[PDB]
Amino acid sequence: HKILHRLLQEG
Amino acid sequence: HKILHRLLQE
Amino acid sequence: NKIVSHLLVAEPEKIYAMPDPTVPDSDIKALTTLCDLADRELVVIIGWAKHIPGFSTLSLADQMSLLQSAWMEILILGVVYRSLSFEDELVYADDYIMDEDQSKLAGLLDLNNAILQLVKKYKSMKLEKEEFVTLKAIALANSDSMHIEDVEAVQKLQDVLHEALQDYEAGQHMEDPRRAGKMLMTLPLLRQTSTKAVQHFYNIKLEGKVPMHKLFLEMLEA
Amino acid sequence: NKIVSHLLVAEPEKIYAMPDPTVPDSDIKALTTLCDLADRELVVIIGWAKHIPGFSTLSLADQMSLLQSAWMEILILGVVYRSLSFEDELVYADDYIMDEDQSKLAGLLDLNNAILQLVKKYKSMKLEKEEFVTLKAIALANSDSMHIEDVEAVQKLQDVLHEALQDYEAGQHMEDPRRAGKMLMTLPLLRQTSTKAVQHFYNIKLEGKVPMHKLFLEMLEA
Repeated sequence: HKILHRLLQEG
Repeated sequence: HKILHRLLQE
Repeated sequence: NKIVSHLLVAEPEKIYAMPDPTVPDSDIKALTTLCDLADRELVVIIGWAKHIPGFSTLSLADQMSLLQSAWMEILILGVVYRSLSFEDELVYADDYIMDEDQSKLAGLLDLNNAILQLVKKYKSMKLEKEEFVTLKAIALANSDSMHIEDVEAVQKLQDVLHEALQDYEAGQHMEDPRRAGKMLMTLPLLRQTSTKAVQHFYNIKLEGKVPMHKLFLEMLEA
Repeated sequence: NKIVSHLLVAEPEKIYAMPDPTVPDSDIKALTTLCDLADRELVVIIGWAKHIPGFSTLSLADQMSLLQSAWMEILILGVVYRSLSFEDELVYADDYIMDEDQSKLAGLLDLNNAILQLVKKYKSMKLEKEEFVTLKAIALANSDSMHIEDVEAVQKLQDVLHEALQDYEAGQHMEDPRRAGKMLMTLPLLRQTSTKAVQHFYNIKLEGKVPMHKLFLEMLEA
């Protein structure tokens, strides 16, 4: 649940 | 399918 | 709508769980009761499918392919409907209702929780009896079986049932022009929970610790 | 229709497998290409998701719940759309397609046969890009995650996408008043195939013989 939280935080 | 087939058939 | 009226009459009588009162409660008790409910239910399900407009005209191969591929969806839909008016309980039968504590003791906490998810969605949309019977016939036609002979015949069956549901929502739910679709959009969660239930019981089958009748076993195999 | 346009425009650009010439036609070779393609694909997908009208209006949590619940349906959809023009073959990537013999040697005879089941239906329907991109969004919004915080929000995400599918359909395919429904009725098969794969590549995760990247793992274990 960490990698995907970063990419998502981009926007 | 044995049982099923019979129930459907009859 | 003719099909919907017909499916409403074809709707079978209540079936009972009938757990032995003499036998002390255990996990095998419940699991055996349920597996017995299912064999009797499956018998009824097969005679009901005979009343779905245009099903019986398929081949015996087709009729069986659909059936062994959808039986668990038709069983869960049944449990789900009966439970619409309860809170976190599942009504397998009027005489057999499971709450959390009980489902844990049968080791079906997960399966049951998935089934209550389905419950919530329909509860939320206020699913009516007319939508339930139509939805059930549609789950049988749209079972996605591999071994189907006359593909066009089955696609034609999905379409008359689809149009029947579409008519119903058009005449009965004019405020929600998008209700037929919201109904179809629940078939995915039904498919998922259903195959999760078929797998789980297959394991009870293997562990030999729970006796099951022939029909349930045959479907559980296939 | 606005949403449908926006969705065409948001489609992420093609991607290549780039199999490695340093290894011979081996199954563990193949399976690693796919778990590689898939990982690079997943980052592309997480970028895409942000551009779906409204998905950004959710919470980082809801967004993750939806994405990690539907990501594999979205990978398969892409494979399916690419293979629409091919016969009994699965365009996993432009520079990496399969066929029976090939896929059967990679230990995916059954999984990819199911994915070719999807193809056949969409082929028979003549699925369009307009329909494909809208269906893909509808399947992420209609993911059925059991951890959503805000449920009313997610249900609105579904309704705009759903209304977009219905407009498009009513404008472009007025001769089939049931076309949108038929599109929706294919989501159950997708959900089925999607979890069959995730469960499978989860064996190949556990076993340990195939190398996998960080994202394709974090997803293949949630």
